[PDB]
Amino acid sequence: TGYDLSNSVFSPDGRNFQVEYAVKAVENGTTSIGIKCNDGVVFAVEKLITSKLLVPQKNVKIQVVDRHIGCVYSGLIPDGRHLVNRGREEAASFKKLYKTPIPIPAFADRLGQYVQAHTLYNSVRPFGVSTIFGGVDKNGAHLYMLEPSGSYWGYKGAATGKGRQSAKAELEKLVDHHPEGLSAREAVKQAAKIIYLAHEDNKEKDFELEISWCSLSETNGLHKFVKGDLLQEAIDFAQKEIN
Amino acid sequence: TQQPIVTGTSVISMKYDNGVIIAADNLGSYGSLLRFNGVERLIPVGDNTVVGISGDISDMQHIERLLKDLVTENAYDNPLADAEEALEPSYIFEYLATVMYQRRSKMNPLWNAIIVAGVQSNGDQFLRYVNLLGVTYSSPTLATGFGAHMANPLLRKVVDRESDIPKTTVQVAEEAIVNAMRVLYYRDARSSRNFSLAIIDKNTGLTFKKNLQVENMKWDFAKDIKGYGTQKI
Repeated sequence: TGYDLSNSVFSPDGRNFQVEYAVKAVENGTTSIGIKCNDGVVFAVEKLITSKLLVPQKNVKIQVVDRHIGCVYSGLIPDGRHLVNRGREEAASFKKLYKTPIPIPAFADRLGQYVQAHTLYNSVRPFGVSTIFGGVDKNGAHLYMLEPSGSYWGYKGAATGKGRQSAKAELEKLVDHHPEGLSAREAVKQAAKIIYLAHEDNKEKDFELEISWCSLSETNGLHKFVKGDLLQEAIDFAQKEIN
Repeated sequence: TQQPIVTGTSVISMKYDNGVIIAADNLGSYGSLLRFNGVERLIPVGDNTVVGISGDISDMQHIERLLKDLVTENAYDNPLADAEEALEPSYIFEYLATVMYQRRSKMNPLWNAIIVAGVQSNGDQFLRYVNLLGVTYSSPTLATGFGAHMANPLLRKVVDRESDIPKTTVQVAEEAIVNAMRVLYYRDARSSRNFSLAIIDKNTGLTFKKNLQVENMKWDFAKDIKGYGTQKI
């Protein structure tokens, strides 16, 4: 063997073991999710409070791309940042040539092709993050999740990291119980809840919650962070539900 | 090496006690042809800065895209993007000045004259000029093109040195600006009647007025003027 020592080598079953090893780094990361809603998308993430000494609210992890796209990811944080920097260059170049802001499906393939390119050669390592991202364009809201292999699809809701299973089950209930749709303000609340539920699988250290959203009606189709009254209102709705 | 095709004429501006005013007409000339009539040459950046541009319009449109990409870029990984880490007028200016001088130094200029007007975060008025050579300067009043020749003398009667700024109100300043725009319409063959005006005040923020018009024009004395010397009828 030794098929697993070098990126881009097919094993005899037809697998790239280095990508599968990158997936292990993703599973070891904190939980993050996205919920697609009526006219928008909501992103949230668990930030482990390592120590008293972290400044609350001041280690932001959700990232904006252009003005209409949010990205969150689990795994190696720097890899996620590198991927978002590339996403930003891709969005700028699309807008520069075509004038309109980059459509979300278009943006999803730019990230996909770039991540897939890092499975083509033994001189690079695959990305150690799964990335949940999306926003609003001329065709509505879109949510996407993208793996170290470069695999991505459109999602009704999505989750990754240590609590991906608990979150997935929780997301599935919402999809079954709301076939007409979930509102943006509703989806923010559910997001808080699921991050709290999913924090079960990671309960050594307690955590700080972070949410963001794009909604045609609630944020004018722009990406904004949920802070202040709306954040606390959703923290409380989550607290209520674990008790 | 370049020649301006579609151009915009003067941009005029002055400081007053609480802020800055800046104005520019809505015309895009094509030589002597008054080709385009709804052209906005004042471009706001955030809620604290207006960038006024004369000269080549294709380059103006390029500068708009630079500025709107600057806003986008500044918001990236910046939780204080609409607060302590919002773009200052001075940041926007230095960036444009840097670009203008680099482009002149590569012998491929952006064929423009630019005035950046706004209020800093500490309430200070900002007014600075940069052009295609990358020359920069500040003054209580600033104007480009014919504006430098005909507006500055009028606006200097109101604010002639730094100490006249606290003594000047937004009503006085706007009046002086609006009058200067009329004079330029009388005397500049590449001006238009229609213009935009913007006030950036430390208390009231940014007010941006569109579709203003030069009014109260004296033309009546024209009926008495006959011939070019000796002709009586």
